[PDB]
Amino acid sequence: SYMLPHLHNGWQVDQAILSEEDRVVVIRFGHDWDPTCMKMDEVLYSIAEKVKNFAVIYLVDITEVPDFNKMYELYDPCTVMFFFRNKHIMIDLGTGNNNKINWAMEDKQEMVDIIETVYRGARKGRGLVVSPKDYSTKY
Amino acid sequence: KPFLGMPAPLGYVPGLGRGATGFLDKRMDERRKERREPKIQQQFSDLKRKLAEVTEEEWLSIPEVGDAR
Amino acid sequence: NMLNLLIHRKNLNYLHLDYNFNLKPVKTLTTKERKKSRFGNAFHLCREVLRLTKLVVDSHVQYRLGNVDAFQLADGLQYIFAHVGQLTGMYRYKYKLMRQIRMCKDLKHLI
Amino acid sequence: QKEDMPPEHVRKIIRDHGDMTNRKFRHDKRVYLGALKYMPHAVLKLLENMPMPWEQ
Repeated sequence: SYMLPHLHNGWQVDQAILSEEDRVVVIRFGHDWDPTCMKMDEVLYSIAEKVKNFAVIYLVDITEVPDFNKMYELYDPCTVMFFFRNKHIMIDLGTGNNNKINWAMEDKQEMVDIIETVYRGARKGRGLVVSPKDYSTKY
Repeated sequence: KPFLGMPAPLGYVPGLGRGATGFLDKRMDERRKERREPKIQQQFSDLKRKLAEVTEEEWLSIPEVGDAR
Repeated sequence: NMLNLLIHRKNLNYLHLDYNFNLKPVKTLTTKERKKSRFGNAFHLCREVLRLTKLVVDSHVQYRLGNVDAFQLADGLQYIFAHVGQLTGMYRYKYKLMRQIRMCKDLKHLI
Repeated sequence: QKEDMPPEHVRKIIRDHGDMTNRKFRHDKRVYLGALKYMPHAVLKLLENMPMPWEQ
């Protein structure tokens, strides 16, 4: 967890989305105490190095910055939200909400595919992508 | 991570700048009153006290980066 | 009045409450409105309990004016208590309500 | 002892304070929410005193 940095103001969130031109900006929105927001914080931290060349990761806490709760509508322990060139990206995991991510993904590998898929599709301006594995059943 | 370092906003709202898209009291208190009227750390913590002893020279001379596989 | 005052604090003018405690909304609520309007069973529960009392009281009111009947009134009251699941909707928000519903079914059979 | 009002005193008070939102019923606002756990209580006392079918 101490690998991955944290964002302590909503102004750290916004500049961080802007200044990274060439890579995804992946953010976990959720709060330290949570059962499920700790688990994801692991599965990302392990992956963050492998992917440094196309994706950048950060951590944010709903309690630290609540400014973003209404606009993106944040419910539940945590939401993974992908950004490329200020454009909110979007993917269908078969789960019935195409915005963000909720459920906890299981393998390191299946997580890297999703990041890679989003980036590759995203690079072409495509706003939707399809997660190869569709965990509607899972979540 | 240069921005991470800096620390100052303009007195600015987060949503707007990026270009964001969303996809008597005393009496009450009195009334209220009239009504009122971890494991891991425990396991370890005990070890952590154990550490206290160690000298500052030893803290320095600690081997640094050993790979065994 | 209490429930409407609560609603007013939200400022949700579109949502309206009629005199038989039916909540009517003029238009669909944006996502932000939907979030903010989310509430516990008690508002729904409070509203439905008041609806029950209004049924009872109105029966006596008609009774004062003669609409209610020494016999019709009594039958109405029995009807109301046996038809609460079918008169309110409480169970929607809290299923365990089923416990009352089943009791009313059984009393309906008995009586 | 809090000797009780005759009858009309409460009828007028309520009639005066009818509007749901009052700038003035301002310390009823904070206070009113605090005394919100006794509604249900009122209902119980109302219901248990229904008039019976032989009483006008």
